[PDB]
Amino acid sequence: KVCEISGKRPIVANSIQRRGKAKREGGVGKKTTGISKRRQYPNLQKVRVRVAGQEITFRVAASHIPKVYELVERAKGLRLEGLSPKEIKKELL
Amino acid sequence: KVYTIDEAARTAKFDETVEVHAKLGIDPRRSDQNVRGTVSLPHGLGKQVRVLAIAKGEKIKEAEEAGADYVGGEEIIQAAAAAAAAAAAAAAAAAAAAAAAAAAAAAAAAAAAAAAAAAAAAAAAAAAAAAAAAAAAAAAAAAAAAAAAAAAAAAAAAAAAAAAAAAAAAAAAAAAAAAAAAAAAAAAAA
Amino acid sequence: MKVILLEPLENLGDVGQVVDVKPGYARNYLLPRGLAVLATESNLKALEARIRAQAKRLAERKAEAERLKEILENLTLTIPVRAGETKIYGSVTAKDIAEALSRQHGVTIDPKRLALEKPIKELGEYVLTYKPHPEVPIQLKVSVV
RNA sequence: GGGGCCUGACUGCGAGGCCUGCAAGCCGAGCAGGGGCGAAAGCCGGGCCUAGUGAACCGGUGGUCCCGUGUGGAAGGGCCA
RNA sequence: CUGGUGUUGGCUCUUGGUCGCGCCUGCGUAGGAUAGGUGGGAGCCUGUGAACCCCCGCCUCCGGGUGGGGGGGAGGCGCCGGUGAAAUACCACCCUGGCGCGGCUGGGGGCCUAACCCUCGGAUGGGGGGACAGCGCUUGGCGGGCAGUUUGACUGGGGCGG
RNA sequence: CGUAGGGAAACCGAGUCCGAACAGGGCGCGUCCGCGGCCGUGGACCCGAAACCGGG
RNA sequence: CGGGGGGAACCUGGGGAACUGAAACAUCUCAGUACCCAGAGGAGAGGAAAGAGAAAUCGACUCCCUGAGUAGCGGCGAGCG
RNA sequence: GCCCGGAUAGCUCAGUCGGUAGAGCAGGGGAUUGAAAAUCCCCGUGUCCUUGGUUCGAUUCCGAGUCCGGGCACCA
Repeated sequence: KVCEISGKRPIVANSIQRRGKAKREGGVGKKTTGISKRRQYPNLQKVRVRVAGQEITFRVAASHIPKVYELVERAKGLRLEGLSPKEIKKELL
Repeated sequence: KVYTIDEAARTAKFDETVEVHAKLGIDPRRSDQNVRGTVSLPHGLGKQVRVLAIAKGEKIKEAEEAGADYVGGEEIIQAAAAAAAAAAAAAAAAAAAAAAAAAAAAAAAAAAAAAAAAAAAAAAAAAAAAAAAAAAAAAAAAAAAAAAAAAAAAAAAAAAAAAAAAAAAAAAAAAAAAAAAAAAAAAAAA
Repeated sequence: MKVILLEPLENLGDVGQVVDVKPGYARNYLLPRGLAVLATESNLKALEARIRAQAKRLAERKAEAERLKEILENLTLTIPVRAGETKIYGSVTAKDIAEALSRQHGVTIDPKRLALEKPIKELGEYVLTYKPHPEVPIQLKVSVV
C-alpha cells in the first residue's frame, strides 16, 4: 500500500532475464531471455506512538520513519486531546 | 619537519655509524636488481676509500692515490689465489675480467672511472665517495652514510642514493625509507 | 543517533550529555521511557538556553556573595551584652547576632549560613565564618553594660 | 628419384579471359618494391591436376595516416591483418 | 529455498581476518653455544646498580633459550681468536612463525525486553514468542503447477528406413 | 531537388581511393505541375476460417 | 460552506493485452494501441530554464510547416525513429 | 578461453618449513606347515616429469616447457 508520510506507493517495473558475456569482457554481448511485469513495494512499516494521551500508529516507509519523530516534536506546541486517537493523526498533519 | 633534518642526530662518541634503510619488491618480475657500485654522491665524504683494486704491474703508482690506499698487480692475482684465512674495487681495462683468478678462494665491485692510462687523472672527483648494497633475499636497501661534522653535507642522498631507485623494473613501489643507526632511527621521504 | 540525556545512565549519563546511539535503542527505549530526547537543533539550542541561563544566573549568587563579603569581611559587630566578670548571664545565638547586625548596620543575614556550634555564653573575642561555596568570616566583639 | 643453396607457402597491382541467375569459383601475361636459385637465357605470388570447405551478422587478438559529442585527452568506434 | 541489507535493540562469552604498535621467533655440518637474512660496526652495559646463588613463568630440537621478583656488589661484553657459505658486542630496516594490548570491520554461543508477532475476564497493562519470524529491496537456486513456443525437407501416399 | 566527385574517415578536388610510386586499376557530366503504367506503407481485388486477447 | 451523479467526441493520469509482422519463433513488432479505472473542462495538458548545445549563440509553454525517414536505434533482422 | 590441483620405486602414494628419499603393496629367497592364505625374517628398484635460477649445496623456493586431473565460463 502507500506511505502516509511520503506518498510512496508500489511502482511497476520489469524483470529482465539475460544471458551472455557482457560485451565489455569476452564479448558477443548479452541476450535478454525474458522480460516481465512486476512491482516494487515501498518498505512500509508500523510506528506506534504515544502523543497527547492517545496511541497512534503510522503506516510509513522505513526511509521516512524519522520524519514522524519530527512531527511529534512539532506537535508539542499544540492544544489537543479529547478522546481522539484518529483525530490526532489527522491533526498531526 | 620543513625538511629531512640530519642535524636532528642531537648517543655515544664519534659518529660515522648512521645509515639509510628501506624495502621494495621481492624478486620483482623474475630477476632482482643491482646498486651503483660505490655511488659517486655529491660529496667525496673525505673517507678512507679502501680500493683493493685488480691492477697490472704498471698501475702501482696512481691506481692507489685516486682517493684510496693499497693496489697490487700480478702479485695478488695468482699468489693470493690460495688463501682462505688471510688474502671498493677497480676493473682491469678493455675487458680482462676478474673471474679468471680473483673468484677462487658475492664480493663488491662494479668498475673504476675510465681514462685508458691513469686513475688520479687530470679530472678526478667521482672516485672516492659513497657505498652500495645489492639484493637481500627479504628486503634490500642497507647502505652506509656520512660523518659527525656536517650541517648540510649529510643531506646528500635525496636525489642520489635514494634515487639509486633506477633499477627496479616493476613490482609495487620501490621505497620505504628509514634512516639512522647505532643510536636511533628517523625515516623520511625522498 | 544524536540524543540529549536526562536521567543519568551507564555508558552514557549525567543529564544533558549529547551522545550517539542506535536508533532502535533511542526509539524503542530512551525516547518512550523519557530517558533522553532527540538531539534536534530545536532542542539542542533550547539546551544551550538551559545552560546559558542557569550557569550564568548562578554567577549572580556567587559574585553577589563577594559583593556582600566586601562589607563585613573587615567590618566589626560589637555586642553590649549584660555580663558578669568573664562569664555571661545569658547566651548569644545568631537570632541576636544576625539581628544586632541588622540594627547596627542595616544588613540582612541568615541566622543559618553561619559557622556556629554553641551560643557563646562567654565574654571575650571570637570571629566566625559564613557560607556558601567561597565563605566570608565576619568579625565580632563581646562586651558588658 | 637424389643433392646444393634457399623461403616467391612474397608486398603493392592486374591487360585479358574461363565459368555464370545472383554471390561465389578459376586461370592470368605484364609493371613496381625488395628477394631467392642460375654463368646466363630465365624461373619462383606454394604443392602433376580436378575434393580437404562455410556468405553476412556478433565478438576476440595485433597492428594503424582516420573519428573522438564545447576544448585537451580519455572511453568507444573505423581502417589493415 | 537461500545469502546480503532494511524494519533491528540492549548485556555478555567466544573467537577470525586484518592493519597500528610493543615483546618474542630461529638448534643441517663445523663452531665456545639454539648463528633468520643484508649493511653498519670499535666501542658499549653498570649508583638511569653488572659478577655469583635461590624462588618463579614461558619456550624446547630435553640442549638449553628467556622474563619477573629477592639478595648482592664494582664488575661484565665484543674486537682478538677460530670455524663456517655467513661471527658474535651494539644499532638498523627487514614476520620465518607466536603471544600481548589497540583500532577496523567478520563469525558463532548464551541471557534480556522494549520493537515486531500471538494471546488475555477489552489492556497507557498482564502473559507467551522475540530481534528470530513476518514484511520491503536485492542474490543465486528448485520449479510441466502454469505460460509462450519450436518440434526441417526430399519422399513412385505418409510414417519407418535412406 | 539540381549545379561535383572520390574516400570509412581526417581530407582532397575534376579529380580522388589503395599504394613508396611521374605502376597499375576502381569510381568519377535539371526542376515544377497534369496524366498514365508499376512499386512500398496502410485493409490495399472481394467474400470465408479453426483460433488468440480485453471487458462484460 | 464543499463533495457525490451525468455528459457525443476531444484531454490528462493510474493500470494495460492479443491476433498480427518478423514469410516458424522467444528478443523485437502490433503498441503504451485496444480496453478497464480515476479525474478535468469548455477545452485538457504544458508553461517562465538547476533548459538547449557549441553558436561573441538562443531565451516560458503550446500548435502548424520545415529540419528528416536525417541523427541514430535495431535477433544492425523485421522494423523503429 | 580463465583460475585451481598434481608428477617422487613395477603399482597407490608420504615429507627437510633449502642439509634423510620413505611407507604400503606386488614382486624374489628363507622359517611355519596336511595345505592355500594371514603370518614372522632378509634383499632390488630413484632424471624426486623439465631445463634455467636463488643459495654453501637442493628432493620441497622462484621463472618455466610439459602431460594428465578437476573447476567456471563462452560460442557468432
